[PDB]
Amino acid sequence: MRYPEHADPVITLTAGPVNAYPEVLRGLGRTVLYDYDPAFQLLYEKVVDKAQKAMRLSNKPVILHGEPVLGLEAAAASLISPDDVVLNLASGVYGKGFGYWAKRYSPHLLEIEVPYNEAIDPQAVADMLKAHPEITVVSVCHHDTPSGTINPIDAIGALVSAHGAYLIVDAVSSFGGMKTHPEDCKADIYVTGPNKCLGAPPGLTMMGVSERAWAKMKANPLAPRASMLSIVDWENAWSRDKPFPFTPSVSEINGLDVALDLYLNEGPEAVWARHALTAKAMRAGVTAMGLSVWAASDSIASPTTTAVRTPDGVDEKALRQAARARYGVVFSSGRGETLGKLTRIGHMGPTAQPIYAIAALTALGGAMNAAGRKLAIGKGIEAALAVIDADA
Amino acid sequence: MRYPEHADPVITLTAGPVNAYPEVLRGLGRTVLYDYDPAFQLLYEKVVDKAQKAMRLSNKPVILHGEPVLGLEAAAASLISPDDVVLNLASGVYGKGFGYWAKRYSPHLLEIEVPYNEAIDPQAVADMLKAHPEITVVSVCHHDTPSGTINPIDAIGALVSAHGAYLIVDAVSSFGGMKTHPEDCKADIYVTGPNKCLGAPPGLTMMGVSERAWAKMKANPLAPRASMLSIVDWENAWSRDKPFPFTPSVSEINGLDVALDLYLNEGPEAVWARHALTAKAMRAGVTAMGLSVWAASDSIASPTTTAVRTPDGVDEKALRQAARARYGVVFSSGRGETLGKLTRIGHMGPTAQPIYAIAALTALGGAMNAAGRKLAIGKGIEAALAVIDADA
Amino acid sequence: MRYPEHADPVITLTAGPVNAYPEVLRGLGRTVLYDYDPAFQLLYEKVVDKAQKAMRLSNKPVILHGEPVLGLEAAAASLISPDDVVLNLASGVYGKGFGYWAKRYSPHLLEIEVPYNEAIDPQAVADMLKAHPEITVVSVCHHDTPSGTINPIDAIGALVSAHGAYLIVDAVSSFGGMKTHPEDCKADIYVTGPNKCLGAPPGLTMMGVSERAWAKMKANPLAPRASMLSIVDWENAWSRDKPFPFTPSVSEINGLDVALDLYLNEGPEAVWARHALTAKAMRAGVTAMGLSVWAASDSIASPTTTAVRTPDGVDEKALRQAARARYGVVFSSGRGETLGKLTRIGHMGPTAQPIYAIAALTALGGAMNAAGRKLAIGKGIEAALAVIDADA
Amino acid sequence: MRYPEHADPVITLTAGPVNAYPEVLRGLGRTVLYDYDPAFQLLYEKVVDKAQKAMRLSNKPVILHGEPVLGLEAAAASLISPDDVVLNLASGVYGKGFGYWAKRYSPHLLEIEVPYNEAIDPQAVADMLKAHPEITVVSVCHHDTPSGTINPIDAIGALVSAHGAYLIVDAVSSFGGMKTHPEDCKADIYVTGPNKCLGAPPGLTMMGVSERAWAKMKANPLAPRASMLSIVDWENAWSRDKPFPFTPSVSEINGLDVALDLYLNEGPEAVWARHALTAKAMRAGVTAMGLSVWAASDSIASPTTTAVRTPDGVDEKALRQAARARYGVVFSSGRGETLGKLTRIGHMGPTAQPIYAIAALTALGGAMNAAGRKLAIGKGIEAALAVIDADA
Ligand SMILES: [Cl-]
Ligand SMILES: [Cl-]
Ligand SMILES: [Cl-]
Ligand SMILES: [Cl-]
Repeated sequence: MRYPEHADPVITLTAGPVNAYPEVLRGLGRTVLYDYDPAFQLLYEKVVDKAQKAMRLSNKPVILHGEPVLGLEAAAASLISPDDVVLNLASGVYGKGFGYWAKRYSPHLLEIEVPYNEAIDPQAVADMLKAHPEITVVSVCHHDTPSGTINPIDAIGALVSAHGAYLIVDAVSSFGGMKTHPEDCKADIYVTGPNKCLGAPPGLTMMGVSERAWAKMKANPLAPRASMLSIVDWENAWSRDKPFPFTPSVSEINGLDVALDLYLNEGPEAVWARHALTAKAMRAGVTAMGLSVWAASDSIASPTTTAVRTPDGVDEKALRQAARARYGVVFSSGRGETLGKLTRIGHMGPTAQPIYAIAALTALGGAMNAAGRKLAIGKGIEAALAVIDADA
Repeated sequence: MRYPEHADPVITLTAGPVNAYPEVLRGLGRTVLYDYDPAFQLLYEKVVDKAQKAMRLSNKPVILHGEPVLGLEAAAASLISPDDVVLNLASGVYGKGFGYWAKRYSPHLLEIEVPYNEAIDPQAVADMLKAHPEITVVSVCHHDTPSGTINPIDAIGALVSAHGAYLIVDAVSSFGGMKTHPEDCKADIYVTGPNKCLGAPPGLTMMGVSERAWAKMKANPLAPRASMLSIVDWENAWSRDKPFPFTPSVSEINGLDVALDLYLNEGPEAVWARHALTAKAMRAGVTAMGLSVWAASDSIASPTTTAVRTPDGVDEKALRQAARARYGVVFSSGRGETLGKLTRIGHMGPTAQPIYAIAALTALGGAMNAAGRKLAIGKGIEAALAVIDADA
Repeated sequence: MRYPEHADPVITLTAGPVNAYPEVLRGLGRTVLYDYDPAFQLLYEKVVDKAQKAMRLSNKPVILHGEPVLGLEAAAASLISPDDVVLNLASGVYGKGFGYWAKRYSPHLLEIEVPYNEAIDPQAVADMLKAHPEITVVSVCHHDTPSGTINPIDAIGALVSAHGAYLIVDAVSSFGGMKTHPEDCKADIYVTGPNKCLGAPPGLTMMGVSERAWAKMKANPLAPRASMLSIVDWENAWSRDKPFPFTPSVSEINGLDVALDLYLNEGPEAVWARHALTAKAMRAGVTAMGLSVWAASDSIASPTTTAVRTPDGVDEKALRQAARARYGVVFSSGRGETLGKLTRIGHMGPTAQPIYAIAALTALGGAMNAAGRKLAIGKGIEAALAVIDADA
Repeated sequence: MRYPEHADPVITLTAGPVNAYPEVLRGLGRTVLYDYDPAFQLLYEKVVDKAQKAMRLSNKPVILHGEPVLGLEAAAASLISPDDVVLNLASGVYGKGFGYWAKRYSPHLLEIEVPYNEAIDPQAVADMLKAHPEITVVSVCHHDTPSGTINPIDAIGALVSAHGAYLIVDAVSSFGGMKTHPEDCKADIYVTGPNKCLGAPPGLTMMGVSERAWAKMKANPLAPRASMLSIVDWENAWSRDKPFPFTPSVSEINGLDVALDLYLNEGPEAVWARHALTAKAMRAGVTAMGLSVWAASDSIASPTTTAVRTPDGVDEKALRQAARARYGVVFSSGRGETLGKLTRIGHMGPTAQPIYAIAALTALGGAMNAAGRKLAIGKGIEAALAVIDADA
C-alpha cells in the first residue's frame, strides 16, 4: 500500500508546525466575539494572566498577533539601535539568522559561531564579554530547532546580566517542553509561541519583556510604532479596560486559552518530563538501530526534537517521502544549512508521548532500510522500550 | 432579566471583528498539518486559486499572514518610494490613517479630505490630478467602516489609471459583501481580508497585486524583504513546489478554504444581494423609528454596515452597554473621530440576513428608549419588513 | 430575496428537535473512547450524577440509548401488566398516544380526555380515582408539545399517590425549562430527554425511576429483558465498575455532559426564568398583533413553546413555508390532531432568549400578512418589548 | 511515567466502540436542524442514497435510530414468525446470542455451534439443511467480534438461498472493512452500523432488506409496529416527502453523512486493503514475538480485529490495565466466554493503518513482559514491518 501525497497522513511527527491538542482544535471553533465585547476583553486579560503564570513572569507577557518571526524581528527593530553593539550567538539556523536582523538595526555586530551540531560554550561567552565591554545587547537561541540542540541559556543570561547587557532569547521550540522561563535566564526579551510544545495553532507570539527592555524600547525613536512590528504599541493591550492597537486574532486567542489550561492543569513539570522521556527513548532507539543523533553530545540534545544525521549517501528528501508514502508518518526536514544533513522528529505537545517515539523509530528505520541501509530496527524498538520501562 | 458582561451574548451584530460561519469554525478545527506536508502544500495552492476566482483576478492574489493592517502597511512600505508623490483620499478614520503610512515612505503627500459622513467626489480627484500631474500613487478606502460610508472607487480608479498613477485600495470591509474586485477599480494593490463579509476569523490578508505593481516593488530596494512586512518574499509561495518565507497560519488557511467554498457555492451575486437588502431594511427602520443614518446621503451608505447617529444627550457607550445587558445584542462603537458619535450595526457574512436587521432595530430602539428617547419602534420594524417584502 | 429549501435556514425556532448549544455541539466532537476505558466509565458515572443533581433525584436516573419515545414505550412495557388498570390522562397528542401503549400491555384502560387546547382538571382526576379504586397506574404528559399546554402534574401526582397508584410522567419538553422534578410530582417513572430545553443533541432518554417502580418492573415476567425496550437491564449501568447492556451512545453522552454543566452552572432557576420570559413576551406579541394563542387560557400556556392558532382560512403549511422562504426562520407544525390547526414556536435552550421572540413575531406576522391577514406587527413587537423591559 | 485512569489515553485500538474519523467528529457539530426542515429532509434522503451506494444495494437500506443490537432484535422480531423453523449458526458470543432472540419469536430452533475460535463450515450448513428441509430462516454472524474470526457468509448464503430459506446476517464489525455486501451473501436482512470500520460514532443501524423480506414482514401481524423495534414503520422514511415514525438522531445522521463520503471518496477497495494489511501485519508480529493468535487458523482471522490468546498465568485484565498505564494504548477485552481468555486489537476505520499495528505490538509486548513473559518484541516489530514492506 502507498499513501497518496494529496491525502492526509496518519501521524505527523514534525518539529514545527505540529498538530494542536484535540481540545485546542475544538476551542478554535468557539464563536468569534467582537474584540470590544466585555466577555472577550475579560477572556483576553485572563489569557495574558495564564501566560504570565505559565512563564513565571513578574510582569505581563505581550501577545503579538503573528507567528514568532514577528516577535524576533520586532525585538531587533525595537531593542537594537545603532548605538548598540550586539553580540549574536549562533549554533544553528535561528541563532545565525538573528544576526541578520541585528545588523539591519545596528552596524555593530560581533558573533560567536559554532558548527550546527554544537552548543555555545559559556566560557567563550564570558571571555568575549570581558574582551568587549562595549557589548550592550546579546542574542541567543535556546533550542535551535533545525539542529535539535540546546544552548545553556541560564548560565549565558547570568554572564550577560553581570556584563550589564540586554539579553534576547528565542525559546520558541523550548518553552512548555522543558524547564525554562524568562527570569531563569535573565531575559530582557524572551520570545516563544503556541505551536510547538504548547500544542496550540500557529499565528501568535508570546513575549516576556523586562521593565529595563520596556524603558529602552520606549525611549528609542527608531522603535516601530503604528506598525505590525511594534512591541511598544501593545504594552497595555492585556487590560480589559484598554483598546487593541489592531484587531487581535480572536480564534487563535480562544485556542491559546485552552492550551494554557491544559498545560497548567497537567502541571508544567509533568509535561516537561514526558517531552524528555519521549526524546530520550527516541535517541536510545536511533543509536541502538545503528543511526547517529545529530547533536555533538547527548547532553545538548533537545528534549523536544530529535535530529537524526543522514547516513552519507542516503537521499534525505527521498527518505522523508518514503516514510510518508509507506507508513503515513511525517517527519521534518532540516532547514537552511541543516537541510539534507539530518531528519527531525518533533516530540511536542500531543506528540510528546513515548509511544510516538516507537512509531517514529519504526517508520524512520523502515524508510532507511528501503534506502539500502541494514539497520537493527528491532534492537532500536527494544532500546526505546527499555528507556520507557526504566522510567522511575 | 440582564445579561452579565462576563457571559457570552446572544447575537453579535458588530462591524469587525464579526462571527464566522459555523462551517468555517469547524474548518478551523482540522488537524494542523506540517506546512511542508504535500497535502498542505496542495491545499495552500488551491486556497490561493479559490481566492483568485472569488476576486476575479487575472493573476494570483497574495495571502499575507497577519490581519489586514499588515497588508495596508506593507503596501505603503513596498509601493511608495521616496520620490513618489502620493495623493491620499480621506473620508474617514481609515482613509486619513493611511496618509500617515504614506508619509513614512515619501515626504511628498497631497490629500483630499471630506467630512466623516461624506464620500470622496470623483470630480475632486480629477481636479487634483489635473492640478498635480506629478502624482504617482493614489490611495483610497472603499468602505471606511467607522463611518459606514462607501467611496466610488471604480470611478476614482479609472481617473487614477487615466493619469498613469498607481492605486492602493482598502476593500477590507466591502469585498465579498458588494460588487467589488481589483479589476473593477483598476487597483494596483487591493487589500481585503476574510473576517468581515466572508465570515472567517481574523488573522489573514488577501491582496490583489497588479503586474505593474509587482514590477514597481521588485525594483524598489527599500521594499521590505526578510520581514513580516514583505510582500515580494511571498511572490511564489502560492505554489505547492515553493517554500514559505515563514510558517503560514495553518488553521486560518483551513478556515479560509471553507469560507471561499461557501462564497463561491452560494454565488457572489446572491451574497451581495442579501448584504444590501439587510442594510437597506436596517436604514428604513432606523429612519422610520425617528433616528438618523450617519451617512450624508443614502446613496453612499454601506450595504455592509449601518452607522446610526447618536442623538444629543445620549451616552453612546451606555447605549451599547444597555443593548447587550437588556437584549443580549452587541453593536460596534465608532472609532477615532466617530467614537461616541455613532453606533454601528454590521451586516456581514452570517449577519447579512434581513432578520438580523429586525433584531438590531429592536435592541437599538429598546436601548434608546431606556435612555429617554421616544422612538416609534413598531413603525421602525414595519418599515424594515416592508423593504424585505418588496424584494420578495 | 428567497431562501432555497435545500440551503440551511437562518434561525430555527422549532419545538423539537431544536438546535443544541454551541458548546454542546463542540462537546459532540470529543474523541470517542472505548466504553470500558476507565476514563469513559468515570465520565458516564459523573454524567448520571449530574443528571441526578439536575433532576433533584434521591436515586440514580437511568439513561437509555434512544430518544424519548423509547423511554415512553419501555415504561409502558415494563411497568404496565395485564393485572393493572390504567388511567390515562389525555389533553393532547402525547397524552392520548400513551394510551395506545398502555392498551398494548393491559386490556384495562380508563381515560380522562379534554380537547387539545385544554389542561386536565385535578378535580376530574380526584373524582375518577375515587370512583375507580381498581386504578393501579396513571399516565400523564406535563407539556403536550403539539398543543403548547401544561398539565398540573404536581397536584395530579399527589392525588395519584394518595390513591396508591403508580404515576408515569412525560416531561420531555418541560424538564430544564420550568420548575419540575420527579419528586415534585411523586413520579414513579419520569421521562425526559436532552434535546428540548437542555439544548443537547437528540438520541438519549433520561428517566427518573422510583424504588417502588424498580420493584414492580423487576417482578414483572413480561418486562422487557435483553431488549432495547429493557429498563431493568440498565439498572446498574451508571456505575464505573459495571458493564453496559449494549454499547452506549458515546458522542451523545459527551454532549449531554456539556449540556448538564451549562444548566447547572447557569443555575436552573435562571434558566427557567428566561424560558418563561421569552414565552411571555411571545404570547404578548401574538395577542397584540391580532392573533390568538392556542391554549384555552394563558395560565396553561407553556413557558417552553408558544402555539399560535391558525386564523380560519389561512393555509398553515404554506404559512410555515413562507416564513422560511421569506425570512429564513423555521417554525414547528402541529402534530397529529393539531396539524393544520396551529403553528409552534419553541423557546428551548439556546432559543429561550427574548430577542428570539422578537424575530419569531416578525417572521410569523410577515408570513401571515403575506397570506392576506392585516396584523398590527409593530404593535406586537412593542408589546413583546414591554414585557422584556418590565421584567424585574 | 504512568497514564492516570481518569485522564484520556494516547491511542485507542479497541474493537467496538472505536474512535471516529476527525472529519466525522466535526460533522457531528453541525447545527441541529428541525427534522421537518426541507434541508434536513433532503440530507436524510441523500444519506440513505449514499448508504445504498456503499452497500451496493439494489433497493434502499433502512436506517434505524439505535445502535446495531436494535437491528438484530428488530430483525428477529419482524422476520421470525411462530411457525418458522430457525437455524442459528454460532461460532462465538454474537452468533450464540442471536439464538436467544430467535427463540423469543419461534419455538422451533435448530443450531450449529463450533468452538469459539473456529468458523462455521458451509458443508455443515448444507448437511443440516438436507437433514431439516423444514428450515425457513437461517441466521449467521460474519465477524463474531469477541473471537476476531470470520464466517464464510457468501458460501453459507448461497446454500441458504438454494434451500429457499431467509438469511439474517450480522455484519456490524465487517462491513466497510472487507469485501462484503448484502447482495454478496444473498442476505434478506443484513445488519451493520457506522461505529466499527466506517469510523462514525455509535448510535445508528444500517440495514439491507430484500424485497422478499419486506413482503414477509409486512404480512407478519406480529412484526413490531408503533415501536422502537419496528422496521416496517421506517419503510418510506428515507423520502424527503415522508414523515419520520419518531425523531431521527439528527447529529448522528450528520456524522454518517461525512463517514459515507470518506468511504466512497477513498474507494472501498482501498479501505478494505488497509484493514487487511494492518491485521496481517499485527498477526505476523504477534506470532513472531511468541504469542498466539486466537483464531484456529490464519485463514479465518478477521482483517478488522486481531484476538491474541492470553498465556497461562497472565491476568488479562491486568495486562490491559498495564498497556494503558505504561504506554497510553487501549485494547479491548473479550466478551462473555472469551472474557479473560484473549485481548482484542481493533483495526477499524481510523485505526486500520499499519503503523497502528506497530504501536499495538509494542504496547502488548511491553505489558506481557511486565507480567513476566519473555517475548521477542523486536522480532515481532520486524515481522510486522516485513509484511507492510512486502505490500509496498
Ligand atoms: Cl509558535
Ligand atoms: Cl479581515
Ligand atoms: Cl429529547
Ligand atoms: Cl456500530
